[PDB]
Amino acid sequence: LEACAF
Amino acid sequence: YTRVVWCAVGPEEQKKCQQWSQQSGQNVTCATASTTDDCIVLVLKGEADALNLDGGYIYTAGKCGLVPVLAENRKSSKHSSLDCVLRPTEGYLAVAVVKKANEGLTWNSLKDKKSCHTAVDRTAGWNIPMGLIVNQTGSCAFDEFFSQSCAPGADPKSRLCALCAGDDQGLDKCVPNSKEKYYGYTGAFRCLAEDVGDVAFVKNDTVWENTNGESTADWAKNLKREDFRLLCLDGTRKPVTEAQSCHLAVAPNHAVVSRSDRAAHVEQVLLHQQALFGKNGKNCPDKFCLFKSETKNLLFNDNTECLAKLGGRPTYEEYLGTEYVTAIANLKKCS
Ligand SMILES: *[C@@H]1O[C@H](CO)[C@@H](O[C@@H]2O[C@H](CO)[C@@H](O[C@@H]3O[C@H](CO)[C@@H](O)[C@H](O)[C@@H]3O)[C@H](O)[C@H]2NC(C)=O)[C@H](O)[C@H]1NC(C)=O
Ligand SMILES: *[C@@H]1O[C@H](CO)[C@@H](O[C@@H]2O[C@H](CO)[C@@H](O)[C@H](O)[C@H]2NC(C)=O)[C@H](O)[C@H]1NC(C)=O
Ligand SMILES: O=C(c1ccccc1)c1ccc2n1CC[C@H]2C(=O)O
Ligand SMILES: *[C@@H]1O[C@H](CO)[C@@H](O)[C@H](O)[C@H]1NC(C)=O
Ligand SMILES: [Fe+3]
Ligand SMILES: [Zn+2]
Ligand SMILES: [Zn+2]
Repeated sequence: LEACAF
Repeated sequence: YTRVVWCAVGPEEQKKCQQWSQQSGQNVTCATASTTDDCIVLVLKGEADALNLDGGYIYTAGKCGLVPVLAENRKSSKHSSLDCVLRPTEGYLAVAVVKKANEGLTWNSLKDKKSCHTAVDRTAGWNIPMGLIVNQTGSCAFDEFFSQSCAPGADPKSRLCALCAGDDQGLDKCVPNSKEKYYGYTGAFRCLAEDVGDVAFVKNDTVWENTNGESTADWAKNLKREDFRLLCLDGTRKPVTEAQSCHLAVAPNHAVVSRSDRAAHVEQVLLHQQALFGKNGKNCPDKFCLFKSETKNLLFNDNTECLAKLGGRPTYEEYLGTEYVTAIANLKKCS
C-alpha cells in the first residue's frame, strides 16, 4: 500500500 | 537566520559534520542518528533539516513528504562547457563484481553463494540486484537466495548479516552505518576484496577508486583491477572497463533531501557552502573539504565534484524516475 513507513 | 541542521549517520559522519560546522561558523550544525532511516525521522520531526541520500533512501524519504534539493554530480565527459552546478546529472552504473579467479561464477550461478551489499534498501547494493533476483526466481524469499551475506540493516542474527564484521571491537555487527567494516560502497567492495563474499553489489566507480593505487588504504592498496570481473545479465563476465555494456541498472545520483518548507533555504546555504568547501572551493584544501573523507564517503561521496541544481523542480518520483520507483514498489511487496 502507499503510505510513509514511520 | 537560519542555520541548517545536517543529519549525520553514525559517529564518523558526526565527526566530519562537526568539522564542517566549526568551519562554516555554525551556518551548518549537526544532529546525529545511528541509521539513515533514523535521520529521515529526525528531519520529519523538524529536529534536522537535511542530509544526502542514496536513491533507495530518497524513496523512503519521499513517501514521507521530504523533497530532493540538489544532486551529487561527479566528473563528466560531455556537457563540458556547462558549470558543474548547472550540468544535468548522468546516473551511475550499478554492477555485480566478482574475483576473476572465481572462475565460472556468473549471474546465473549466484544462488547459494556469499554476497556483499552496501546496505538494505540502497539502489545498487540492494533494490536493483534483489529486485532482479526476486523477479528472476519468481520468489519473495530473497533472504534465502545467498547462503550468507553482509546486507547492513538486516536482522543481525540472520544469514543476511552473517558476513558483516561490525567495528574494530567487533561490536555493531550489521549496523547500517560506516562503523560496520563492510558498510557502503567501499565496505561492500572490501568484503569482496577480502574474499568474505563471492560477489559485491556496488557501482562502477567503486571498483576504479579502490584499485591500482587509487586508494592507499591497507586493504585496497594492493588490489588490481584486472583481478576483478563484472557479471552481466546475459550470463557473461567482463573486465571492469566494460561497465557500459555490463551493468544491472543505471541509478539516480545520490541527492540532498529536506522538508519541503526548508528546501529553498537548504539549497541556498549548500550552494554557498560548496563555494567555500567544495571541489575548487575557497577554503579547500586549506581549511576543510566537504567532498573528501579518505575514501569513506562520509556525508557525500568522495567523487562528488559539486552539488547540482535540479531541472523542473522534481518531485521525488520524478527525480528517481518512474521505472525505478515501480521496481522499488514491486520489491517492497515481498516484505
Ligand atoms: C520486476 O518485475 C516487475 C513486474 O514486471 C517490474 O515492474 C514493471 O515495470 C515495468 C517497466 O517499468 C512497467 O511497465 C510499463 O511501462 C510503460 C511505459 O514506459 C508504462 O506505460 C506502464 O504503465 C508500465 O509501467 C510495469 O508496469 C511494471 N509492472 C508492475 C507489475 O508493476 C519491475 O521493473 C521488475 N524489477 C526490476 C528491478 O527490473
Ligand atoms: C567507471 O568509473 C570510473 C571511476 O569514476 C570512470 O573512470 C573515470 O572517468 C573519468 C571521466 O571519464 C576520468 O577522467 C577519470 O580519471 C576516471 N577515473 C579513474 C580512476 O580511472 C569510468 O569512466 C566509469 N565507467 C563507465 C562506463 O562509466
Ligand atoms: O532512468 C535513467 C536511465 C538512464 C540510462 C539507462 C537506463 C535508465 C536515468 C539515468 C540518470 C537518471 N535517470 C533518471 C533521472 C536521472 C537521475 O539522476 O535522477
Ligand atoms: C554564514 O552565513 C551568513 C549569511 O549567509 C554569511 O554572511 C556568512 O558569510 C556565512 N559564513 C560561512 C563561513 O559559512
Ligand atoms: Fe547508491
Ligand atoms: Zn543499461
Ligand atoms: Zn514535475
